[PDB]
Amino acid sequence: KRSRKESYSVYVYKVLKQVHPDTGISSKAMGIMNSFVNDIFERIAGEASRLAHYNKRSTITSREIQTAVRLLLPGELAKHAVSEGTKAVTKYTSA
Amino acid sequence: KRSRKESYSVYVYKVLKQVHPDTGISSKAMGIMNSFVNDIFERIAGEASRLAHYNKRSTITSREIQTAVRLLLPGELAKHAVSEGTKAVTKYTSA
Amino acid sequence: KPHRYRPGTVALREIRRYQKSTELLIRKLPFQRLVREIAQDFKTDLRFQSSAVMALQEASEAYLVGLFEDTNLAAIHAKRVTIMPKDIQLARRIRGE
Amino acid sequence: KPHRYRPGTVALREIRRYQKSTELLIRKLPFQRLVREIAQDFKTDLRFQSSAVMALQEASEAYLVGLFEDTNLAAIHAKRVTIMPKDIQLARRIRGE
Amino acid sequence: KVLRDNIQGITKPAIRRLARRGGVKRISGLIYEETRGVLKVFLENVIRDAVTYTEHAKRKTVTAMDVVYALKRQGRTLYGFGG
Amino acid sequence: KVLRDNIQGITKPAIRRLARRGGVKRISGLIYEETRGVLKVFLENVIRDAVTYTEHAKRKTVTAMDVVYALKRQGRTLYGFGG
Amino acid sequence: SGPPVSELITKAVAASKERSGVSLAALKKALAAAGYDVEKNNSRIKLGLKSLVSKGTLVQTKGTGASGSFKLNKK
Amino acid sequence: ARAKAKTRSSRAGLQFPVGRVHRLLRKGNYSERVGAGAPVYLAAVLEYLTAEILELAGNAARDNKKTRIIPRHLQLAIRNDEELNKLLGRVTIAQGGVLPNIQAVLLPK
Amino acid sequence: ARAKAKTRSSRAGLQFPVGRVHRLLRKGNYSERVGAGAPVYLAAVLEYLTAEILELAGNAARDNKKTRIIPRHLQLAIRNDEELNKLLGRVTIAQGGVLPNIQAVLLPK
DNA sequence: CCACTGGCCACTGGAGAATCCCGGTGCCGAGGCCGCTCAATTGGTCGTAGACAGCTCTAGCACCGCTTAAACGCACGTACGCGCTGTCCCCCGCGTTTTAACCGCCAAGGGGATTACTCCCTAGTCTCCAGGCACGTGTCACATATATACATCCTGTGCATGTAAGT
DNA sequence: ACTTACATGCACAGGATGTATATATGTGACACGTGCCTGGAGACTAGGGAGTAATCCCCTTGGCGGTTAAAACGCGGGGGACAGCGCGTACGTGCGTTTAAGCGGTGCTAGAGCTGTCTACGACCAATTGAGCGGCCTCGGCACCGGGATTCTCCAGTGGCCAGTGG
Repeated sequence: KRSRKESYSVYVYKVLKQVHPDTGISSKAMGIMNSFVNDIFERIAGEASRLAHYNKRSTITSREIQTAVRLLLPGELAKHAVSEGTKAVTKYTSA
Repeated sequence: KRSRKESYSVYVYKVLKQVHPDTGISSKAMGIMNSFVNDIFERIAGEASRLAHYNKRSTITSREIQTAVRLLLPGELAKHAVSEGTKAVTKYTSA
Repeated sequence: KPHRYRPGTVALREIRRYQKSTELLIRKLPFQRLVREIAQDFKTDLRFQSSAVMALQEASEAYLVGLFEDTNLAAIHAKRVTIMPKDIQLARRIRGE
Repeated sequence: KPHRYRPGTVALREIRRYQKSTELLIRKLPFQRLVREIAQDFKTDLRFQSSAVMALQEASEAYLVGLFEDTNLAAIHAKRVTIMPKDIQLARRIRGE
Repeated sequence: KVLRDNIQGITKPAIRRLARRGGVKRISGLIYEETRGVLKVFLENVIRDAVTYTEHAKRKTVTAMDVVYALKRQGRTLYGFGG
Repeated sequence: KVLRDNIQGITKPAIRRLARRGGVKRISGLIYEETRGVLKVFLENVIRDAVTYTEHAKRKTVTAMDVVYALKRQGRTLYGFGG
Repeated sequence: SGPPVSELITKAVAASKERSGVSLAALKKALAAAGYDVEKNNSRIKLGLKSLVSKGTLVQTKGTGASGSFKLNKK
Repeated sequence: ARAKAKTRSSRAGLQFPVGRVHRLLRKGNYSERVGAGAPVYLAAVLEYLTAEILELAGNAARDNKKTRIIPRHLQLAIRNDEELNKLLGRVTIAQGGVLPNIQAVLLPK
Repeated sequence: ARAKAKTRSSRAGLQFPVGRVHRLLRKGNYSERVGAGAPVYLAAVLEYLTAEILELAGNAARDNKKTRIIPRHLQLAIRNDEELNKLLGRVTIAQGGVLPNIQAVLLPK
């Protein structure tokens, strides 16, 4: 028996099942999606951590996260992401 | 009452004098130097942190430091930097 | 007959002048006026460190001047000495802009 | 009389085909021969994942094909359709190397 | 207090001077407008990043170090301003 | 064991195929050698970094992860091989 | 229909008597100003000028073929 | 007497694991402390971004009449949205090829 | 009772503060742990690079017949070295200007 | 002088060919189930990071008054893009010969990968002191100004040369 | 076919200008002394990540036969690169003018920034589970193959048009 390799396959698989219940996925393109998610996560956490250093903050909070989103992601995509993230934060605020 | 701000003015001043006793400097040229020092420091630090990330390393040792110096520094600058750092490690090992 | 230099001779003379120079080519006051104007577009009542506008000044002029030697490369590659805009959006698009 | 197309027509058909296609255009085994040749120039007895070789291959051809549209824009910039290497050196210099 | 036509502030011989530092000896009359467009677009990019830093700093006065962050976030590193 | 000339293994039809995917109509013969030089120079630029990662991992076998680290170090990020 | 273009070319070179021969662009503008469909007859005017050179009735000043300057003969 | 455990993704109504994201943030050495809502926000914006890119990929596949997403569909989707394109301008795609582009000057008369 | 405090920069025989850069590495959040010789090695390579650029700047200022270096000298030093230029191709110097550089095709005759 | 005739150009239809499109067909990745396990979750706690208020002071914003430097603008010229043509040769393309790439099949073993183990080093804490930083001060490298000296660029002008008119 | 007069080109002298260069002078920014305090060193410890040894197995390397598709070579031809000629126009350069930037000075204050507080929040840790990952089986989407339709290219045939030429 070998070591578990953590993957993003099942979650994005569920996501594609809401947005396209009909279609399929190729596994290497699925790995492309995993690399995409890991890469943009690495970026966004990068400027988030740097910004937390710049304002001398010990804790990574969602305010600099949305700052980082509109730092990287352009325009209407940024404000859309702001909308869904904001409503999700309110939902988790209401638990 | 003021607060202390940290810079490299005394150390770079010592370095410039021991390479050139006769040569001066302007203050905003020292600002350029401080920006240089912080820039290459953050480059090498982010690279070393990512090296520790890739090797799942908890502790930043000099091996990944010299690795990243070999990685970023073009040409003979890399070899001279490795030599100088090795010498400094040698004296600090003896001290 | 009044003195007059031929075309280019002057132009290369200030080419040498502005290459040996390090100093500012734009008047700073309309630059701060323009910066305040365009910053008003994103947010109202903005205040400005003078050094911040200065850093904007060299950053902008360095960006555009780098585009100018790139435009020189484009024009001489097209065997010309006179530039056209198509040089500039060519250089930007190869830069990915 | 044997059939023959006019020049460029067949060529444009391979632009259509290869822009339609997605696969690697070079033979993999001479490529990995080159890879082991260059790797030996750094340190001996280096061993390779095949996927690593494929990643090197696709990244290499991606950088090259990017240089190819750069060269195309350079050639049509000089009002030409035949490329000469000066286009490629200009493309490298605007790209920053 | 309102500003409307400050893109005309980059004067015509100033653009000529910028070309001379770029080493151009001959410029067309059709160059100034798209140079104005390129420079402005670059400016809204950088000031947008800087102001995003600024309301993250929760200040209404922008600082040079935030400008340093805004320029380096696309890799256009400038020295001598607290960087 | 040793290898002396594999850069000529980048065949003329392969270069032409890359040109067709680049959309090139007409190609001079002098494109070929400089193209080989540019591509190989890119190759040691990336593979030096990749091998430095590999002995950094204390390995004598080069993995795709080292390739990925080296390439996105040079700002040439590739998907499909990470993980 | 109208007259053939050869004497039209001779009138084009005879209009000016510049000290050098008339250029091809100037004679094209001359046939445009006098009135002629110059756009579809570029081959026609080029063959006419080359023929008129080859007879020696016109002598080409500087260029070769259709290029350069074209002047009248000695007599 | 412990209550039934939900997941933070379920509490936020999201698909990506908030717990795994939070663990990767903690072990990613970005700050020694992590706010509670920040990985929730991050998972939400990630789910959004994957949603539009998957939707464009599915539209490309439907246009290419294949029921399975291929990397060529990914390339054709990602290059045709200019904000996402210059977002990933320095990002290279596996087996993507290029957009079909011929210059009109290269085209014959 | 205790040994007199001796500086680690003197132990490496260097000018840059080992303790300061060690503190910066610890509080820069690059890892939770760091070896002792790594900031020594970093201080050495930093001191080497500063020595190189200061030698080049002093040579430039001497060629400029100036006792005190200026960022024009820094620009001239940083661009006339190919390795330093590849180090800082994407880095701009405030009031450094550019290299005196004209194309030969732009020259008369 | 006119009509007969020959060269040149544009249009067009037909033939060929390459590709798009329709079925069939076997096949192997996609996907879905299952079994395990380990990491998210629950819950509680404790320390502490940042929010919040409140004072301070400083630098930026605003206004104005001179004060040139520079922008603008006009005007005239000449240098340059550029359009056309002519010419030459270089490379697209298509066929023929070659060859090595590839598949696939098998052998072998080399090193990455995984687990255990024990220990070398380093985060952490306490104490103490000293070196760098804010700040004051002074002082000479250099900016600025002015007077010479040379470089250089442009243009008249005398001499050399090819070509038209007279003999 | 020769000799003589005239347009053209070219090298040089000189002058006008711009740029360097020498010298005097203030000045303020660089450099250097000072108090200090906080951040770096000293010493000890907990413990834990990490070096190292053992194993295994799997993934990489080497080799061997067949095949063919891809590569190499040759011919050739046309079309594209490029040189040159002319031509118009559109900036380069110079001078007058406007004006606007800029420098100096003054007043305001609002907000940047420091400081105390405290508390909401988040790290740390024992329990536990179910969500998620490794492995396995199946199948149907899809790659590949084969046949016909379609659409695109090209070129030979034909009509129109202009000019030479002979009756």
